[PDB]
Amino acid sequence: NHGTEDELPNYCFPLGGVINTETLTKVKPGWEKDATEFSDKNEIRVGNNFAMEINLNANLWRNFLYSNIALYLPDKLKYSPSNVKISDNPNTYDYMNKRVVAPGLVDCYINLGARWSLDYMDNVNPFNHHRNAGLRYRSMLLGN
Amino acid sequence: RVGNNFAMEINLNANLWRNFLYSNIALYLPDKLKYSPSNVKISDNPNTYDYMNKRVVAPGLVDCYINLGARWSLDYMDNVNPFNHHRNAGLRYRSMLLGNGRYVPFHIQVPQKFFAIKNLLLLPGSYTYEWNFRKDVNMVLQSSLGNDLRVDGASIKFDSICLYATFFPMAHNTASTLEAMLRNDTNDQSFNDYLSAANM
Amino acid sequence: GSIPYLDGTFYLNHTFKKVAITFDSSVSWPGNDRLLTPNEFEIKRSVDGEGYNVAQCNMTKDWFLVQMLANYNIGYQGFYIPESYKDRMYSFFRNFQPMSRQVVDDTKYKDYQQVGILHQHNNSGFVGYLAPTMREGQAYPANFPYPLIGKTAVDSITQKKFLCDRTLWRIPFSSNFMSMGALTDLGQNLLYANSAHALDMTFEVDPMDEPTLLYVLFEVFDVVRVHRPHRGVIETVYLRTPFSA
Amino acid sequence: RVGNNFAMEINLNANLWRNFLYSNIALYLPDKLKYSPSNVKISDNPNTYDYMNKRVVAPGLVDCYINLGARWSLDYMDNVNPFNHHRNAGLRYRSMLLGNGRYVPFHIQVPQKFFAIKNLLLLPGSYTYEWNFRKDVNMVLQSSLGNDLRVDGASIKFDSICLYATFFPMAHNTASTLEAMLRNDTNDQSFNDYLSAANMLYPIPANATNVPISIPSRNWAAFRGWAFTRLKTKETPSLGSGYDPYYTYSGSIPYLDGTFYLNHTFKKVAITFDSSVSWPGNDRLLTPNEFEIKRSVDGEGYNVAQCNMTKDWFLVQMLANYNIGYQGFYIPESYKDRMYSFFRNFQPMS
Amino acid sequence: KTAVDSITQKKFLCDRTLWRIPFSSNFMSMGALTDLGQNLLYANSAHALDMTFEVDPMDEPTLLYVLFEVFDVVRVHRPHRGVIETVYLRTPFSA
Amino acid sequence: GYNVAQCNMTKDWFLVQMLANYNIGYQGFYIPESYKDRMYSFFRNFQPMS
Amino acid sequence: PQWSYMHISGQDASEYLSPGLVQFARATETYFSLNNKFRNPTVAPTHDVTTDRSQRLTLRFIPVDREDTAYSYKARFTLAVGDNRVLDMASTYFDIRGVLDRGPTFKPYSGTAYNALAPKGAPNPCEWDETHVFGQAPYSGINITKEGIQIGVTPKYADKTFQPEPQIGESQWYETEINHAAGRVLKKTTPMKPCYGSYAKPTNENGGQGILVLESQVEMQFFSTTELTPKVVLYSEDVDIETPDTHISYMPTIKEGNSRELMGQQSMPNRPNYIAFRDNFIGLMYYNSTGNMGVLAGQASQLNAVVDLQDRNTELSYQLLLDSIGDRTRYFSMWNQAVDSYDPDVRIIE
Amino acid sequence: IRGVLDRGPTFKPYSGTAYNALAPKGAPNPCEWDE
Amino acid sequence: MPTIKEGNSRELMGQQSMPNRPNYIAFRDNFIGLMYYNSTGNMGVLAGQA
Repeated sequence: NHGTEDELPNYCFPLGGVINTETLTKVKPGWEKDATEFSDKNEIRVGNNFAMEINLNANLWRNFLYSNIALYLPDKLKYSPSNVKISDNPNTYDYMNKRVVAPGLVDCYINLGARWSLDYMDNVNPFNHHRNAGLRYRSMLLGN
Repeated sequence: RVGNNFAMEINLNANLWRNFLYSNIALYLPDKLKYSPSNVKISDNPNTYDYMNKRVVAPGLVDCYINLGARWSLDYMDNVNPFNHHRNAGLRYRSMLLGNGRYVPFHIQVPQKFFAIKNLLLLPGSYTYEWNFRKDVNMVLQSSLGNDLRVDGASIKFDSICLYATFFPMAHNTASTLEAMLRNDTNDQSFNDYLSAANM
Repeated sequence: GSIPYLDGTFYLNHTFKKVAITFDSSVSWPGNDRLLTPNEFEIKRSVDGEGYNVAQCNMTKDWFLVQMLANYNIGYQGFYIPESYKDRMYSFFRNFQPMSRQVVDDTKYKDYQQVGILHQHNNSGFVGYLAPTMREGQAYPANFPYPLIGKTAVDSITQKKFLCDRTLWRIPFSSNFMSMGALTDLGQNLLYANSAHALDMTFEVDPMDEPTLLYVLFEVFDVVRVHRPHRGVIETVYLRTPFSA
Repeated sequence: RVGNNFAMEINLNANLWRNFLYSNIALYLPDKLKYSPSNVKISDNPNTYDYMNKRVVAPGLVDCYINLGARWSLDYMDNVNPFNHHRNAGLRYRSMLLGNGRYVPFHIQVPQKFFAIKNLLLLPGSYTYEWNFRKDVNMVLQSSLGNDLRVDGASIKFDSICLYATFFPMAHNTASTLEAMLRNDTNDQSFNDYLSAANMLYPIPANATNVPISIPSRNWAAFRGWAFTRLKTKETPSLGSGYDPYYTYSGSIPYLDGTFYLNHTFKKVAITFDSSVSWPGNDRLLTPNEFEIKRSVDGEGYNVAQCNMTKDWFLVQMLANYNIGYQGFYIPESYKDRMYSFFRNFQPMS
Repeated sequence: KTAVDSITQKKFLCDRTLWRIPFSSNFMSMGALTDLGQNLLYANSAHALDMTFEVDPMDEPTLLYVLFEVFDVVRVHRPHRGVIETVYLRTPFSA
Repeated sequence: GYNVAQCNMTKDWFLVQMLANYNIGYQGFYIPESYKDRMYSFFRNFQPMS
Repeated sequence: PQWSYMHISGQDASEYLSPGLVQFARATETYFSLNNKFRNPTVAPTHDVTTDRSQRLTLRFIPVDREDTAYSYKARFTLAVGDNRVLDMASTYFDIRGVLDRGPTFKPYSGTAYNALAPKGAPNPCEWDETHVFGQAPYSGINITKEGIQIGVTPKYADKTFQPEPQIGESQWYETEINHAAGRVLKKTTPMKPCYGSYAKPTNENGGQGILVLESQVEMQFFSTTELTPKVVLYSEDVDIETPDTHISYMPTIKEGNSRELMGQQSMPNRPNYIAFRDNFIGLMYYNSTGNMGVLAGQASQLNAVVDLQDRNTELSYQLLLDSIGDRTRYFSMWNQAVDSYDPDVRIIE
Repeated sequence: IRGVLDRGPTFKPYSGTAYNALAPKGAPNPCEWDE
Repeated sequence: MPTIKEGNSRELMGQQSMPNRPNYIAFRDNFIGLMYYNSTGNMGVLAGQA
């Protein structure tokens, strides 16, 4: 976990560049109105544009940790979903798929700055994983 | 809702490229291109972490469009030591071998490198073997920023030192025969230093 | 940080321009009209000398041939990539990195304006000004950089350079620069057997705005012979030659 | 604020995957799947950059969900030259060696490739050495889109040409002794061309499938065998020509550079000497009169290796390339399985 | 659970290489000058050859490229200062 | 004190594994030649961590 | 004496050690190796290999003749091999300089150089007739008079040729009600283009882009609410607006000239297109062409030692030879030796 | 050799922050001030 | 940092935070620097005890 290269803020912006415009009227020199020349309803944004902010690199790291580690944590750390029927047989796909794991168990900040396998995962078979490339290839040889 | 949905727009790939250039190149630009922050106290000593961390660099100095379409190192970076960087993978690994915290009890095995003895076959006898070890944190440690660790609070205590040696469990008649051959002057061992240079 | 002298993280080899080697005040080495510039080793040449450059950078033909021969014995029967097991981490060709770029020609591009970082705008409205801080400003056509492609590409100039990190530059004392035994042919020559000689070397380097050091390794035999004549006795004879201590 | 904060939602990984598929696959789809833009002028000449750049492709043709869970090349792209792409790293590097701008003064060293002289040890004498050099931008340059650079404004001036030669500083007595040995006829040098082939090209008109060829009666002593592939005529300059006025393409040229990519379009080949002696004959092959390369569904029993390649073809390719096939099939030693070898390039898919 | 009825398609790519049919009695490499190349059958007579390829149809003109593999050799004689003479032999398919 | 290689493996075990796999341990510890250190070999798979 | 004793010269260890130690060491190498404890000398020959006479390593030859056609040139040299020399032709090459123009379709990157973070359909601030203004004023000043926006201090006003600068804006995220705002705007006489991909050359050393006609034509435009002091000054200017590396992906109207509808146009970057010389400089020299045949001949002696054929393929033979003896994944700039390749995950979608 | 090392307060073996990394970088915590 | 001023204020709501630069600290490759070489005042010893 060498953390994330998030020094620069990352923003999304409105489709037109700007959205919270003021309606304004052209004036001339003491000051008086204009018309037949310039329109009397111009749309001008005063200040910076409307923006929202997302940490891209932290999100990508979070998603990688959740998909490849949190979801594979031993079942004793998971819990059964609320208001959802789940199989009674832990050997089933339905059980493995519906058991819920909290993302904060392997979050962005897990053993930050360390090279460290989780004690919870040391004794879990690492080959039983969607990133087993030999098994993915053998699955793909048959088709999709 | 009448019409299309409300949406905002972000260039993902341009942002990821921008972040990579800022983190790994802009922040490592020579200090003469940086400036000191406004309304923030900063160290007066450029060798410190606080100075290196708080000096500000403009992202437009190495932006998305820097020498676009080229394979080109920045002239500003050619003479900056490239190994002093958080993407030095050997140094990252060595840092991670100790752990992720500032406080580390350590336990290491240190090899003998002097060419006249590092491959010597030493015959029966009792020998004095003594060596001298450094304590200066700027020599015994390495940082990726290269800050002066003497002023920046690192320290180290060497608590114990043992000498280990491993012996092939040689048949005793063979060992004594070998020893006798190796004590004759025609069978003196010899070694050349690898670098083989006088260094100025 | 890293300490190149001890660890081999060399990264300033491209700052060398040339070296002239002279024995006894006036005997140029190698002399013998061997090199295209025969009195010195020219490492790189600027624009004015580009005819003698090679490999699409500003390194000279002569220097490339001496480096290839010193490292791999390649240069008299064609240039090719060395076998990977001969081209190690700190070897010449593994580290050789020629590069080129164009840039606006500030004398021929009639419309040239020297616009500095304080006044460049590109992504105004969407990035912070001079800092990695909050977006600010307004959307506007960019004023920078100059386009070097398309139908309105600006007049441009080309720059060429190289990096060659990790390795040391090498000039072997061997009559064809090739490795033909550790104890070289010139090292055994009568000329160096019987007399003494003084040596001058003059290096030209690119200027750097801090103190630096020329590190010269004078390559010799650095040898020890070890005698163990009796239980718990170890004796050693050292010989470094030349440059005996 | 009462409640949760105002938030908008974006699938990052799906977007990154979408962008990769659009940039590297959708935009390279055959032009018959594209359409011309509305309210925008476009060139009438499909060989131009302007046409290639402005033709529109729908992203849903290669979207996130394209053959999901499969390892599968698109049938639309199998017969499109894969080397003509911005992810050709050799071509990107060669472009970057010159710089990032359209205007480049250049300085290059060009090697001699003709087998009879490229390794010759030339003895004392004075010799005329003359060579001829091309100027056609479609031959001397290469582009990743393969647009016609004759119409698209590239040009080149060759200002100076010098010949360089390097000499081992040989001891003079040794050099004269060597020269004298090498002037005797028993010590003549000799060289074989590496490819060692007479090269022919036969036309395959569009949509044709049957390609018969004939070699007239001649002597075959010392014949080593046959090698073959398929080329686009649009990608193959006329042989031997000073200048080909109908060559309107600047991509990779497989005939010259080895970027072959149409080998999977072969079904079979039948070889016959003297009108009716099938070769190899001798009941050697599972279909004994021809070499069947691939079989469709109806012949799947004789297919192998989880694709539609036949057992027989796989065995001939393995034996021809590596001498493997009579004492089991296995992966060849990597040093025998080079860049242009059969097994390194073999890619079965379903 | 509601997967649609499906069919399977299989194919291969094999870029970069040439397809190879060696003139050798077991297809193996046992010397450059092959066993069949030395056979009496091909030593003393002449023979015509037909080859018939079947290919998948493509909606543009293409070319079959056949390399007929032979010995393509030159021998170089330098008998006097500034004299260089050459004998070429390509066989079979001599020019 | 009897651990090695910056993890909790013992000196003795490391020496037996190195000798069993590569014949390394009486004339110094070093990385084995890669062609001797295969997919299921000791040193290729050894991962000390702290 | 001392070199022999220190093993700089003289016998190897197998000769100078006692014969029993030698036998014992050879027999036991696989149990406990002793070879690294005894130095062996390596000594270069000192006679009959090289010369100590004056002699160049490399010779350069200038053409004795050059001939040009519109499609080729020919360069003739007199290659001299002096007495007591031999020359390996693999050491020879043509050193060529010249000027290349890759032309206007060369684009060695994906994306745009210009305002890449703008949403692809966001307009620049602009003006059109139906006169209407769509714009932004991000600069906060002390006051506005008919002199324009005040920027500090006797009052000091924006230098209209570059101030307010579009890169500069308020420093904090929270709403602040700016009483006196300024920004720049494009006049209706500048064509409307999306922000993304927009560039206009600077016309002053302070980054402004106003067209000079030489004095500035920047005109101030004053604005207030619809209910008296101006709240906004806009600095309107024409700039030489270009889209050097993008094109329009949505063009709302056939109609010409600025309009409200044109604010809806969207910009897409142009396709990348690397242009270069070819791998191993294929195509620069003619081979296998009877009309453009190379020459190597004794100068006295008239008869060309090069004989080539149209059905030989010299370029492809070199490609195959290089793959057979070296690792084509490695690059060498000197011969433009950088093999064409493709992204395996582009050719076969996984 | 065994001993104790203190890498000191400038050791930081990662990029980014451990703490509220997904917050916008100028978003305040909920807070109170006087005017 | 919007103000020189000290203590909480509406303006302080505008401040922005950036992560600190990474800085790995370790022993050196091959533990370079721990043992003295090539130093006449700190010279190593190997000698018969007698």
